[PDB]
Amino acid sequence: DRGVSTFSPEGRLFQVEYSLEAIKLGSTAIGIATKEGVVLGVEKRATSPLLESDSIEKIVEIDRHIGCAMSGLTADARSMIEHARTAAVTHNLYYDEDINVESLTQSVCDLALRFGEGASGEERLMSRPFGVALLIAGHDADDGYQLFHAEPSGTFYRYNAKAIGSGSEGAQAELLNEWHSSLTLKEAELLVLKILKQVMEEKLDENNAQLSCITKQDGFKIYDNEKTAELIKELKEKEAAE
Amino acid sequence: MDIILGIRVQDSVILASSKAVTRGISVLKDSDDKTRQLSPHTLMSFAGEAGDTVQFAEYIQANIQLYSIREDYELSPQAVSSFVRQELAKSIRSRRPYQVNVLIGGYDKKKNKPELYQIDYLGTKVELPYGAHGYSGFYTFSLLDHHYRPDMTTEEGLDLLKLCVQELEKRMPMDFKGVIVKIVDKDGIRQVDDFQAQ
Amino acid sequence: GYDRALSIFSPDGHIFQVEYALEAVKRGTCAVGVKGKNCVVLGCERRSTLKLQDTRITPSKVSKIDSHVVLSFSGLNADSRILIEKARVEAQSHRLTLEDPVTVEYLTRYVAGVQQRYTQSGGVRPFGVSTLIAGFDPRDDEPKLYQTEPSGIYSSWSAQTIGRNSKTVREFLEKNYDRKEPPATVEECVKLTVRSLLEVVQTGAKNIEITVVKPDSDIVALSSEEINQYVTQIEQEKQEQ
Amino acid sequence: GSRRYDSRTTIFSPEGRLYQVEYALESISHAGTAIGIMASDGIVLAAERKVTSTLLEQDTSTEKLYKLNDKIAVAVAGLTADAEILINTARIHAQNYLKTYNEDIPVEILVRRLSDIKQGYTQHGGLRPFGVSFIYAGYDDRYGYQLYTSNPSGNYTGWKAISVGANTSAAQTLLQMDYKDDMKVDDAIELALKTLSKTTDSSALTYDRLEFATIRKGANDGEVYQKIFKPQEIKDILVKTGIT
Amino acid sequence: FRNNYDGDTVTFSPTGRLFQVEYALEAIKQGSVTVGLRSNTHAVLVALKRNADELSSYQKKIIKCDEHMGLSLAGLAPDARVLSNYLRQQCNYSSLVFNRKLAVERAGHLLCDKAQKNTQSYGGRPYGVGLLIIGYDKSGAHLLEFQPSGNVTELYGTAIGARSQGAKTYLERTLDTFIKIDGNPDELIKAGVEAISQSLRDESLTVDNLSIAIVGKDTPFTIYDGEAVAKYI
Amino acid sequence: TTTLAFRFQGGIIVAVDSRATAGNWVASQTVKKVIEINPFLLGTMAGGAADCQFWETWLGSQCRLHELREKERISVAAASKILSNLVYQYKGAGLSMGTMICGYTRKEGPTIYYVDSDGTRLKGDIFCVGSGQTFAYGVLDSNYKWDLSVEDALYLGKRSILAAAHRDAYSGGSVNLYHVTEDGWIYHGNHDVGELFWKVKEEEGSFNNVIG
Amino acid sequence: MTDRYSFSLTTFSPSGKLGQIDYALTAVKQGVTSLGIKATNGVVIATEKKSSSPLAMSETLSKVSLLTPDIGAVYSGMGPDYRVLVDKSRKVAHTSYKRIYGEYPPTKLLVSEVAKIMQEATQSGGVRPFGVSLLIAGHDEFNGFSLYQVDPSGSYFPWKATAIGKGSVAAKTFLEKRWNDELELEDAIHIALLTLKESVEGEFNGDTIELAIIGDENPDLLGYTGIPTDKGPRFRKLTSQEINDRLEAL
Amino acid sequence: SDPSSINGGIVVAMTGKDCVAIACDLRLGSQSLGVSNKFEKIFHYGHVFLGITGLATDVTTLNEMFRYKTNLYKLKEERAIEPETFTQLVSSSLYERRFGPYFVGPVVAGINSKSGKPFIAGFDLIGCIDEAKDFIVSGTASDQLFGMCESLYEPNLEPEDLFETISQALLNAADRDALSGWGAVVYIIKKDEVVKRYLKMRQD
Ligand SMILES: */C1=C\C(=O)NCC[C@H](O)C[C@H](NC(=O)[C@@H](NC(=O)/C=C/C=C/CCCCCCC)[C@@H](C)O)C(=O)N[C@H]1C
Repeated sequence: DRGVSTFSPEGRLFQVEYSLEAIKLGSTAIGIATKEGVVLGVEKRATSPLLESDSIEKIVEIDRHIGCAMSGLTADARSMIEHARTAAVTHNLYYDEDINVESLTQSVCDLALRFGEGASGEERLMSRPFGVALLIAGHDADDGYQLFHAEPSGTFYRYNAKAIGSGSEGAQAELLNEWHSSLTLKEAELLVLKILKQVMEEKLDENNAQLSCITKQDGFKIYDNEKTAELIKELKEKEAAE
Repeated sequence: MDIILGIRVQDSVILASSKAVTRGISVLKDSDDKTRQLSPHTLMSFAGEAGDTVQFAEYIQANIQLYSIREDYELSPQAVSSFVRQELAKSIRSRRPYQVNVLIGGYDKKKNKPELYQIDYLGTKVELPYGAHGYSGFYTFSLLDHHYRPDMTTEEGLDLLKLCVQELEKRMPMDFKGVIVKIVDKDGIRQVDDFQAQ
Repeated sequence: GYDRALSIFSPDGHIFQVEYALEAVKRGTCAVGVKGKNCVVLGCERRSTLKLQDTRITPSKVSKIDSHVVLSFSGLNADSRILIEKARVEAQSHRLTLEDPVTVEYLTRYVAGVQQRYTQSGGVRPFGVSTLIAGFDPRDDEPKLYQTEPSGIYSSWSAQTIGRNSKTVREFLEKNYDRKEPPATVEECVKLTVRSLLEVVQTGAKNIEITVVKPDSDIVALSSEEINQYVTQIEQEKQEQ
Repeated sequence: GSRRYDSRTTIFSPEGRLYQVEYALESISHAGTAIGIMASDGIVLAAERKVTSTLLEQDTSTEKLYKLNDKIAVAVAGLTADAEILINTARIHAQNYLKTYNEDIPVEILVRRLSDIKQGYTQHGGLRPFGVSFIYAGYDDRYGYQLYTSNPSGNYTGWKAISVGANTSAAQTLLQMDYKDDMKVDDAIELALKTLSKTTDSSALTYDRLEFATIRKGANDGEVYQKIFKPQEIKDILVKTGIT
Repeated sequence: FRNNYDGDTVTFSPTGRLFQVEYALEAIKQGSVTVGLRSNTHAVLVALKRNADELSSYQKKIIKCDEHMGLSLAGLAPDARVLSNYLRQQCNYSSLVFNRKLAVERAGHLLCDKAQKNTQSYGGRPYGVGLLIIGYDKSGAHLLEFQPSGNVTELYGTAIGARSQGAKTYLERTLDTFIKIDGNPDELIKAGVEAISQSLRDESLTVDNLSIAIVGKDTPFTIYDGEAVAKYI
Repeated sequence: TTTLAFRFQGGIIVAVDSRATAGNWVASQTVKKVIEINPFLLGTMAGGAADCQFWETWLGSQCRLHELREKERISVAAASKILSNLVYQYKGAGLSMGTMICGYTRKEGPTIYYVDSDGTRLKGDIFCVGSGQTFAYGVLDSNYKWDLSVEDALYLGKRSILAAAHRDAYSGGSVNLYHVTEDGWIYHGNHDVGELFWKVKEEEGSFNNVIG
Repeated sequence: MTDRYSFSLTTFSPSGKLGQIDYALTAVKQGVTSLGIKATNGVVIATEKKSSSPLAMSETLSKVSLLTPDIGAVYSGMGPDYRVLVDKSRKVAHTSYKRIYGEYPPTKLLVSEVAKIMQEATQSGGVRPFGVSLLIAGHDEFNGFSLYQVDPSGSYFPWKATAIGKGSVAAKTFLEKRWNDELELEDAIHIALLTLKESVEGEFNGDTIELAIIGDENPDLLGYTGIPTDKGPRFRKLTSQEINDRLEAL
Repeated sequence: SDPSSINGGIVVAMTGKDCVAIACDLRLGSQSLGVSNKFEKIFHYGHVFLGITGLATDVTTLNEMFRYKTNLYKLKEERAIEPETFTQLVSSSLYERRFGPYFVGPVVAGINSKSGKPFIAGFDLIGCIDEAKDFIVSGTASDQLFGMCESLYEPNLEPEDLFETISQALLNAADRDALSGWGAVVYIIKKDEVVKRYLKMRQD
């Protein structure tokens, strides 16, 4: 056929590219950073009414000051999460200190290109690349609140706001205009909730959507349905307001 | 050593096991249960080295429970005792052997008879009317050699036991803090919570 | 030795071997699970391409991972055994190391992981199986129903079905099960399950097998009669109109 | 590299099927027919010897009926060579079970292990599956008489009557037409012979083209017995069932 | 043609080419421009950091390998990590074992051989990054250009990446001038920034867009970003 | 070293000394023999210092990882078995540690587990481990009642260590107290044996032998 | 390096055939004829020494080989494949039997071993099946004399008599006619020489025919004396001279 | 300390007229303590008998092993194994563990089904074979058995006489050994039948 680690004439790795396609087909995930914390939002997207919507975990905790959101083939994210968590707890065991958000990110990205059928660089055993992207958000004493985008390519960027998934291209455009260095956590909460509503095929409610955030004071917390439902209501109102 | 006794009467097997756990100069516990249930009708008492003892029993437990789940059937005592003798016979010639001696007592629901098995860390297995590990045998075998009968009832057997536990408290150096007794029969495994004065 | 990457990405971002694994699931017999208010019931259909089988011995579709958790499937039979065995061992191991039997959610997440792993490990094809795992956590009475698939994804359901014509029976359940008021009885919970299977089993008293799981390791598999009876009573429901 | 010549014997078809398994079954379909009929007091195994000659030594031959244990036997359909590799590992598994538990291996336990081995070649290794299907006929004290069947896929199931190899559709129908639960061993023996006699691609059904085995519990003993018939034995029973 | 000979690196085309390696080289041209130039006292790197959105950040292009050596990249960032990290170990091994600073010329030889291994065995893939390594060792300042093919070359200056030819020509022209900027880093850095702006087009180099690295006689390889590069834009 | 822990109405009391020796040489009088595994778990240090301090910190990491993974605080019975199994993997290698894993889970209530490098894991109400264990047992054993006030129980602990610090040459320095409730444990100060001894003597009239 | 052919080179075709085993058998068909006949007190196996140049010395080569003192082999197909199989066969007879029971294996079992070798060459990774078929003849105390044929597929079966290779079809028919269950060894040797004559184009003498018999114990071929139970090998290859003398009574 | 002297026990085999006998005690102890009086040391696989003295755990292990082997042997060879062959199997099985042997002393007895000839043989712990035509001894009281046999024994005894002789050798030998006794069993083997008798002896 054609090796999993082959280069395209344009200088790209086929598997990685195709990997990015599967991601576009993934649920929406948005992240907004503010000097008051970072907000992460995801589209549950239930394939049926019988499916208990809250058994859908697309936002997980890495550590008390680090959480992430996933988009794309999510079963793939499992081992990335385990690694990220171990890396965070381990760094603590060895340095008696919290792991910096960027380093945690950089750590996950290091697994990314570890694939092939005999790549002459070490012992990269994993048949294909990961088919999921991640939004990593947290806070640390060195660079405060941070949002990161980690891809199956093995690279990562830092964003003030970023959306990945099926509605990304448009949602990102929204953020481009909406975001500003003075947003408050609440503002960002409604903004995330609003963009999810626009791009979602379904009617946004506290059951097919989910919020959460990271604040230096209480760390990473995932909003329970009630807290969210209200923010949704408060959003509909201010919208009809004009 | 610890007190590990076993007696097979007419329709059940009785297992007595010292409750003390001493470490050097101090007796750390007086309510220790040196036993593990392998299946609804199979119980195994054990005594030996500090870590090996529990690690082996639980390991054997896990495997027999797995066989039960996988086969949706309960292995006969005889078979369970054969699996255990094998595990120890492997251990004996391994890098760091398990120093654990065990008594296996169970009720064969198919033959409808109780069975008692004595197995030592070497993998020595023997089937007996009554048996014991450690020094206990030294004062109890003659008692039982004298007063034992195959058709005794569970009650008769429980008395013969009290007789043994008495001789042991009289002539044995160590204070083993009494014993915990258990009966295994057609209906399963139950503990005689009233022997501290039965 | 052999480590060819069999599950890989295609231009449109799809892992075909995993998708084809799903197709194998669609072909397998049907399986269903509905959780009541104090129990969970699993029902599976039995093929009829041949009949002269000895049901006594022939391996049944609902397996026990432990004494409080069961697992049924749809897909390749051979492949289910590998998964069942692995989960069974994990069940005992977890008891040993944590001194506490696996929760249904956990045992499920483990099985899902095995599947996901087989989708990005060289030299192996994904499992042509999807599963339904149900039971009650230790010292808990709230019923648990979970589903897993080749991709490695899993989630919980109030009721769900997998296998051939699962499209049908799911529709049936979607408009016959109210989360507000779940089959408050073991009895009416077993009924909703037979009803749902009859939508596709096409008269098969001996072609349907049920298994009810109640809190505290109370699992039992109904016999033809107990089932046949449920079928009888249901056919009158239709005629009486 | 070598990826060029790799048949990928372990992947799914777009229809969710395993090519190799499918094709291997296609292979088995041209194999001599084998039937297993389970009566109330025993089990019967019969198979048709594919390709024979005047010169073929039949007294020393055995190409379909193999003894695994003292209470378990199998009829084969597919590659004899492949069958043996598996037959031997089964005979060993049987003995290990004994050595460990000091009890004879339950018929289903032996069947499952053998089927797991096949399943393996189906999921990893880049190797071809075993072109073989088995009809296991054994007895144990936990389920008594049992009849099982396993194929290249690694799946196995239980049966009252069943056949594998060539003309199975025809054989199954004929069996499905005259099999009765209250059957007796000799009844099964006859149904067996007759079924073959009608599916045979040959002119007539002679003893020299057959293999026969029965697992009965001779009353005047109390123990189950395996008996693999000798040429002169099949010849007798052949005349009696009225096929001369 | 080419389609039958580019499926992997263990195949030669009928004209003796290794396409997989050539496609790798392509990844570099697609990468952001970066320039390197030296004198007899200092060696400089200037890079144009690229960004995703305007809400994102500008990915780092320069990595420090030791107190006397470092490099800038163009291409697959992950690979630069792998390679610079390998170069760090080699620098480290030389210190620990021989209490000796790894010579730039040797670092280059090490890189070359590592890259090469991935172009002759089945299963591997060439690296998709280009590197410009500067450093000050026992024989002065040095500048190396590393290509995925395995070819490492020592130059006075050079540039790699999209529109690099602009800067390369400017240097090729200014040669006799900058090669003599001794005892004055700020000047060599300017000649650096000028050469790189010769490859601009899209935009103009800003403060959080430009990136400078400098190593030399009494200068431990240090990096400059943002406000730090202000006095050069 | 003297460390004790007992269960009672008010939950669990944990007391330890802080003397570290190397032969007859007193290395430290300021050692922390209570490892704070987390807001609900406590570990005691007896036997080899590094062996306890290290492997117990390690246990903490393992517990944290379990909670992230299971979204549920680890049980005391399980945290004790992780330490237990780890240590048994090294049986024979020479590790030296006698420890108590203490905690309060809604599911088990107050629980104490004894864990030594021998592979021994025991659940119980009262445990004294260390070279001064018998001296604490003496005091503790004869003044224990499930019905002790959280205040009287706290004192019995402090005093049981004082007893051991006196007689045992390898124990001493200061006393460290902990109170285990479900909301977690509560530190109850560091009590320099230097002063605590005199104080108790005067106020209690005990240690009558010593000349004051 | 490193054999990257860890997958099967012999797989199933949609029709259900195993190509390589088929092609392998085709190669057996092309090979020189060789046959075997079981008498009441012996077995005989023979083939034709088809010299591949008058400059080549066909004596420096054996198509009929000794496996154990009571088992001989012969083939049809690819010479080099037979050669390595003979070595492997002799070894396995030791490693898996003589070294355990202190006695040479019985025909069926040794034959069973060879079969296993070939079967694996049918499924193992990166290899092709063996392009030969063997006619193994031998004798053991509890089974008497026997003759087996082993195919590249790894299958094998017992024969009263049979032939393989080029003129096998013709030869088989001729044998089915002459064979009976009362033949003495000499008779079979004669019949053998006859059957062989048809398949032989050119010369037919003791220097172009290779034949061996599994008959009585040759104490004279032991090499030592003084051990009652050791009676000598039953396998004996005939000499050029021995052949001709019979070719006259042909 | 000495493995071959932890459990105790003895075995002896004799040949008579068209017959062979093999006998053993029933003791199984742990040093001075007697534990079981039902531990038999004779087993058989088909018409072949095997006595095993030594460390009990190994006595059990080897029995399970030879069962396993003789079973597969019959399945492949399609006949029961003979005494002579079995001897070779035992020997190589033991030498297989040359540098960490089973602490046992095996004794083989049987009549060759095909030749009708009686056969007995002994082995040391690493497989060395001793094939006598009169008698083989083994166990903690082997010195005694040697004195007993070397005297009592005579060729071609009848099954009824050989019984007396092998029983007398066993009994009196066991009575001078603290680690042997507590019962005994004797097997008399003829080409057609096998008789197993239990003996009456001291229990001290
Ligand atoms: C409790 C005291 C106790 O319960 N028992 C007394 C014995 C106990 O093991 C002593 C322990 N002391 C230490 O851990 C000390 N550290 C060491 O002993 C380190 C030893 C290293 C040995 C390897 C050889 C090194 C040679 C170096 C030459 C320069 C103190 C200092 O930590 C102890 O006090 N335990 C207390 C908690």
